[PDB]
Amino acid sequence: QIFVKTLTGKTITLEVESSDTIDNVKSKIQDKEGIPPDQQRLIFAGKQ
Amino acid sequence: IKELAVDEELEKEDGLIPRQKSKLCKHGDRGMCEYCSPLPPWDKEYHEKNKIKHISFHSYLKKLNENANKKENGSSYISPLSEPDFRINKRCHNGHEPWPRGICSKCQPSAITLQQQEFRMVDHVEFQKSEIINEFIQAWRYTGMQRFGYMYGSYSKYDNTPLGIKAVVEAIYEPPQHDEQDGLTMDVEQVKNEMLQIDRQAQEMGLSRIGLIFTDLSDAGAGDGSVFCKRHKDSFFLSSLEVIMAARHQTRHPNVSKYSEQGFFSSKFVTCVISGNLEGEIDISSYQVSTEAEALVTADMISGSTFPSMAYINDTTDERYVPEIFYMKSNEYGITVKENAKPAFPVDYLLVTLTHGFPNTDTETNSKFVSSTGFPWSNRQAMGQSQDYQELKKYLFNVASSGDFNLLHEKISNFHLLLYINSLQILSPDEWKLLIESAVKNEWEESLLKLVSSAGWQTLVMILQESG
Ligand SMILES: [Zn+2]
Ligand SMILES: [Zn+2]
Repeated sequence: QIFVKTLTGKTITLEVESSDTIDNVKSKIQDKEGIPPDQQRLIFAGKQ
Repeated sequence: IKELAVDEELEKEDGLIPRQKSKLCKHGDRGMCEYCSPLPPWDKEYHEKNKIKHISFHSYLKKLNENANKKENGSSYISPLSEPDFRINKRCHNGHEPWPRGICSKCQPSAITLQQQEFRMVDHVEFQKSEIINEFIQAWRYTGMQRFGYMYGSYSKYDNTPLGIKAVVEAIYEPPQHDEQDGLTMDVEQVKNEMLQIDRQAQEMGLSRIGLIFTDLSDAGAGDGSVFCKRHKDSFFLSSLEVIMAARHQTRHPNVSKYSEQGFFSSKFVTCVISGNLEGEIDISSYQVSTEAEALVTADMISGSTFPSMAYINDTTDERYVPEIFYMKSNEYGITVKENAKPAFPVDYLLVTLTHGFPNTDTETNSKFVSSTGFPWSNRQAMGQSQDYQELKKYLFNVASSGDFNLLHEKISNFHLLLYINSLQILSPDEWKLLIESAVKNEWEESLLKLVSSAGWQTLVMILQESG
């Protein structure tokens, strides 16, 4: 004719937010982004 | 305080991105729930969808205005857009009043995480003519050594990047330097004394020194191949010695901003380099430096290393306290967290990229400086194009001793020709200011006849005819 009562407790979280390895950024630089319409980029030649 | 005319126009426009109705929308036609709401211009998810790698700083100014100004009272107008400082406050607001005896955590510079900048000041550098920079590479084709220059230009809006400013250049000035096959190094005192008088004539012509260029070619065999490929993914993007020259040039030219507490922030300066592509050509590329970490530590702690990708970190001598620099890299087995307890940290991380390009030849708004681009430049003493008044009989001559005004005014709009005339200061400064304004602006026909009727232009063609 009796009872059992017990509560609980929690811990939410911690974070660091660590990212961006160096090998991904070196590949991130050597690319293209697009050029409007007529914004050619050119070639050039010389030094015969 | 007053900012630039281009900077105030980007602030007034919101730059919102409209969206259309979708299947996922459950609301009515006269509304928007979340899927057809107006998109903010600072969301990086829309940026990398169209392969834009940065968030267009005027929109980054808007994403911090939402954090500064809120719906609550506030009553502050803080606008926290300032340069983050790594120097040590001496007063320190505590009991450790000298730094020789005492330092706590509220004045100690924190460990640099090396996070990349997500916003760039200049979003897209553009040029005026392919014949302008063709003379710059032609300087290398005659003496075989590297060159140097400074780019004068202006700014305007850019509609491709959402809330972005594009960089326009008009002419390139070369300072007197000592060339060398490996690299180059000139005196900063004679350049600064020479650049002071060029800034005088740039004010009336509407020009500003906002860029610089330096060449790096290393020709392979002068036959089928154009140049070697020095800068690639495995090699360095920018050498650490040229990071120092790029950092001092941005600190000398600040950008005025009302949102900053000091009055100046987010310098708009471009550094372009001629290096060549991977396969076969001499295609150029440009990157500018980062403001968040690199722009302030260059006053005290940047030291040169033997590696072009990295730069050495020196030691503290009683005032120059530096924090530890960390970055992530892969080990021999896996990918690990920050390892750097070692000097010679890389400097390619602290560079943000730009998109260079040349406009179409069929149409433009204006070009404003295409006269010949074949006149001998002012400080090209290594090349043979450094002539005296013998060139003025060959270049313009008031063509065939009786020139038509449609063929005479087209030659007078050159940048280096007008900068060579006023150095002799034959004309009055009032008549010279209307001379350069006639050559650079439209409806010039009524004012060109005013120049030929003046006695100063008559004395210029008379003193040229008797001389060789
Ligand atoms: Zn909706
Ligand atoms: Zn302190």
